[PDB]
Amino acid sequence: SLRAQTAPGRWDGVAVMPYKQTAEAPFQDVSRQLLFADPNLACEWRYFEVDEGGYSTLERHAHVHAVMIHRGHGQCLVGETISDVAQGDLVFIPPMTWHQFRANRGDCLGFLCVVNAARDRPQLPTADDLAELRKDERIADFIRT
Amino acid sequence: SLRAQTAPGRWDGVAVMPYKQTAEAPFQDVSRQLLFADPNLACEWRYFEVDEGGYSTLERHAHVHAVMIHRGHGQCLVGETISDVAQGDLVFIPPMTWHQFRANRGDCLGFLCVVNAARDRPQLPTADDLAELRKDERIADFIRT
Ligand SMILES: [Mn+2]
Ligand SMILES: [Mn+2]
Repeated sequence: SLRAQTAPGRWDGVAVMPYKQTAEAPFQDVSRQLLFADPNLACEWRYFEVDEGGYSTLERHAHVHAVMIHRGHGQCLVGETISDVAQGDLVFIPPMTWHQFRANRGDCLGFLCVVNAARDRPQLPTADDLAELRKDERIADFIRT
Repeated sequence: SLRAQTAPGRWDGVAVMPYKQTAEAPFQDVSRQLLFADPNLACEWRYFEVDEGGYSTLERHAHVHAVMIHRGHGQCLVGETISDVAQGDLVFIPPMTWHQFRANRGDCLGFLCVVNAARDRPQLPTADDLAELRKDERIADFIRT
């Protein structure tokens, strides 16, 4: 099968699903698209798009993420490290490592994400976790809840 | 971890690995790069680059392919269908289905390829396979052995 790209981050036969934005939401202006999932494929391949100014939810989990930036640019926190990310960049997120993506560089930020089909659910930071992370000033300034 | 894109189809800390070209090789002018492989990731994510005029090997196997075009443009054979492919296009190759990619449109063709870490080996065509494929005139003209 062929599903042609029709615009940056858009494809024929792939539906854009925005995440429902509630006042309490730990994320801002994010959508998801399912590019590949099949009973014979052990992983699922998605594309997430963070509107300009937005961010993905700060979280951690046992399952790893293989990410490639697909559209725009921005920044990410992985563990202790805040990186600039641009089109094509490869980010590996190892187990139980805090992470968050921000479209904080004047553009939207879209990335491919490959994860195992069988995986644990995300864990959000407790009050304690946030105090731990805010011991680093750079991280305190960067993170969004 | 971050490995930044440095040019189209190139990344900091990723080695380009050309397939060594024999006289009898069933491919032409192809390289592969390993983007992601990890004990905790059920799939392997590679980038394959076919120089202008080259092709990947005509083959089939039970294991499926999830492909996203990354660079340039070209054509692929999937089963009985020959398609034009360009940057961003999604191709899915189902089980035991003959396939080949050709950089036969004036440019190199680079693509991301996700497959299971544990998978079966590729099967190359026998004379009878080739005979059987070449019954269709359009496939006979397209394939490269
Ligand atoms: Mn996550
Ligand atoms: Mn194959």
